[PDB]
Formats: sequence, C-alpha cells, structure tokens
Amino acid sequence: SISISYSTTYSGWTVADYLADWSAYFGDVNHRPGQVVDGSNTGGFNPGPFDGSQYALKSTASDAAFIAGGDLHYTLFSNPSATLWGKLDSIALGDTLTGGAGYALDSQEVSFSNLGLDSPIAQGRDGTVHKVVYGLMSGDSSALQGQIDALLKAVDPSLSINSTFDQLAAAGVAHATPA
Ligand code: HEM
Ligand SMILES: [Zn+2]
Ligand SMILES: [Zn+2]
Ligand SMILES: [Zn+2]
Ligand SMILES: [Zn+2]
Ligand SMILES: [Zn+2]
Ligand SMILES: [Zn+2]
Ligand SMILES: [Zn+2]
Ligand SMILES: [Zn+2]
Ligand SMILES: [Zn+2]
Repeated sequence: SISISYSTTYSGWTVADYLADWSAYFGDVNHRPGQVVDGSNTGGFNPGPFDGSQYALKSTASDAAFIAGGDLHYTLFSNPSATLWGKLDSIALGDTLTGGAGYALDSQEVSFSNLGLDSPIAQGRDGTVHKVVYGLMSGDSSALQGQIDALLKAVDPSLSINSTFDQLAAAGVAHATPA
C-alpha cells in the first residue's frame, strides 16, 4: 500500500494543495521538441545514462527538484522514442538536489512510496509512468495526483487527494518527519 512521508510543515495541507504549490514553483522545464538542452533540462539517471533506479530533475526556474525511484528506462531515439517506462515505486519532492550516480534532496518535503506503478515499453508515451513523470517535468502534477488518489482509496475509500497529511497519518498511510 502507498506510504507517504511528509515534513511536519505540511501537516495541515491537503495533498492536492501541496502538489499544486510544488509544481507551480518547480515550473515547466520545457523539455519538448526544439527545446531540449543537454545538461540543462534533461535531468539525469542513476546510474545512467538512460536507465537507472533513480531519475532526478532540477527546476530551471527555482531550487525545486524531484526524484523518481524504481526501475526506470528511457528509450531516447529507439522505438517507441522518448518514452520513460518501467516500474515507478516512489516520487520524492522538495528542494536542492544533491548527489548523483545516489541522488537526494537537501530539503525533502513530501515523498510518496510503494506506488506500485508499472508501465511496459509497449505502451509508449501513453504509459502511466511516462505521463506521471513527464507531467512533473512540465509543471503539471495532475497525472501524479490521479494515481495517488486511486492508491489512497484502495487503502481506505474515504481518503483522497483532498485529505490533509495529518488525516492521512491518522489513517496509517502517512508519517511525519521533523521540519
Ligand atoms: C537523460 C535524460 C533525457 C535525455 C538526454 C532526453 C533527451 C531528449 C531529446 C534530445 C529530445 C528531443 C527529441 C526531438 O524532439 O526530436 C527529447 C524529447 C522528449 N523527451 Fe526526453 N530526454 C530525457 C529524459 C526524458 C524523460 C525522463 C522523459 C519522460 C518522462 C522524456 C520525454 C520526452 C518527450 C515526451 C519528448 C518529445 C518527443 C518527441 O516529440 O519526439 N525525456 N528528449
Ligand atoms: Zn510546457
Ligand atoms: Zn523531433
Ligand atoms: Zn527494467
Ligand atoms: Zn532489467
Ligand atoms: Zn519547497
Ligand atoms: Zn503492468
Ligand atoms: Zn474508511
Ligand atoms: Zn469511512
Ligand atoms: Zn509512522
């Protein structure tokens, strides 16, 4: 079942409000045709170069960053091209990316783990893993939100992305860490 870690700063926040805030502050890195710049808005894999247990990306607007964890593969130019696929077990959100091939966030705000998301290569860019991560890269947490909402309801059908982190802690899903 999904497990969430949150800084006590966010106890009274809803998951949706947190995600919409973080995504707006991270912004859109403009990873799209004609706009990809190696070393600026590609992010990186650990161990990489195009596969690993982590994919991490820093904002180009702010100090926000995220780390996706699991078993992740990027097809680059191979068919189906520009597809991230594999198993997505976790998403960590916060600021100030450190490390590398592991990555960590200096300020880890919220992490969602045991996501259990998996997308085979055959689904291409329509895979859930691709859509969740590419959404974050593009300033849009909607895909992530939809997956979190379904996972929460699978544990306890009255929970949702409009639950506060404290409500999720009372339901046994979330765990606070010191600010
Ligand atoms: C090491 C990391 C990455 C590198 C070096 C990389 C490189 C590139 C390059 C060079 C392009 C431009 C290709 C073109 O438009 O012809 C591109 C486009 C794209 N990338 Fe990435 N990328 C990386 C990570 C990712 C990740 C993690 C995702 C998804 C979660 C992704 C999704 C896309 C998408 C959807 C496009 C547009 C594809 C198209 O329109 O043909 N990329 N990438
Ligand atoms: Zn955009
Ligand atoms: Zn192209
Ligand atoms: Zn694999
Ligand atoms: Zn493998
Ligand atoms: Zn922050
Ligand atoms: Zn599957
Ligand atoms: Zn219930
Ligand atoms: Zn109930
Ligand atoms: Zn706990």
